[PDB]
Amino acid sequence: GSISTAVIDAINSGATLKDINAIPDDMMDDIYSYAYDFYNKGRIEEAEVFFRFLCIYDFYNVDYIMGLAAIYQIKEQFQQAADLYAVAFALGKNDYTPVFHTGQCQLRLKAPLKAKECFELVIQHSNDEKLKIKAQSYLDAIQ
Amino acid sequence: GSISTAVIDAINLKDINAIPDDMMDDIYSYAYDFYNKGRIEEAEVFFRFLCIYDFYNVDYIMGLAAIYQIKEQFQQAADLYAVAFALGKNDYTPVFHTGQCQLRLKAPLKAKECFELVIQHSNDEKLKIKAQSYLDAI
Ligand SMILES: NC1=NCc2ccccc21
Ligand SMILES: NC1=NCc2ccccc21
Ligand SMILES: [Cl-]
Ligand SMILES: [Cl-]
Ligand SMILES: [Cl-]
Ligand SMILES: [Cl-]
Ligand SMILES: [Cl-]
Ligand SMILES: [Mg+2]
Repeated sequence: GSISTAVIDAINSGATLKDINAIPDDMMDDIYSYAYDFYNKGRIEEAEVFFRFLCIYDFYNVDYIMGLAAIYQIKEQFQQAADLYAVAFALGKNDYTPVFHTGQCQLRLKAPLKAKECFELVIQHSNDEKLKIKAQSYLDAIQ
Repeated sequence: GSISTAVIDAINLKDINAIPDDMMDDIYSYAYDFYNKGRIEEAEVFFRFLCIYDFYNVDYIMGLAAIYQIKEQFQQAADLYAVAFALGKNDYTPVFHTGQCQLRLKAPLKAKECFELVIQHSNDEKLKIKAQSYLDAI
């Protein structure tokens, strides 16, 4: 999957497509715009193909990763989604939505202590009061 | 033999339990021995092998990222530290080392983001002291 493909790329350490500037920036921006248009039209499969393409070319891109993670969560590939949300967080995503959505994923993965850690982190650090209410709703049901 | 012939049929590695747990532990220990002896190229072979066998093992991945960092392959190290962070979810040591990498890449705003993530979320006091020292210098 996405994570294993990234690890194998990193192991092999070769010269990469982006290292070659294989695709210009304004074309990558365009492909991202198309990926999101598929996504907004419900064309989850076209969106996934485009986001997977983007993440092969530039995996360490917050916006690409967040888009693919959302599609994995929709497709109930909850572990891949959780992992990619955490990648986005390490890369600098500047809010707690990756953590909130990872909590949802961990619940579906029957990992309630991980989920609790995610929602508590939202409540303790987010400045989105509505997101914190949603996080508390989830915490209240983990018993 | 029977075991290899079955593993290869299925392949076409860890899901199959191809290598016993205690032998994997031994290889990890030997990799760390090479590393501690300064034999970085030997350590790198062993950590690459470990990571191919179990690409979701945070400590195996951290070992390879440390070698990329030692070898001044700073972007490759930073990239792998992000995966390492993601697999363990709540250990900010890879993020700390990513901050070091970003400084060497002359990306101080990225470094500051890394060290701030450590300060705000880690419960590792010794790590946070190091992170704050860097923050004091940037
Ligand atoms: N449990 C988690 N701590 C930090 C984080 C970031 C993204 C997803 C999960 C977590
Ligand atoms: N697939 C995986 N994502 C996170 C993780 C940790 C340990 C083993 C497997 C996984
Ligand atoms: Cl937030
Ligand atoms: Cl075993
Ligand atoms: Cl060597
Ligand atoms: Cl590099
Ligand atoms: Cl996890
Ligand atoms: Mg074990």
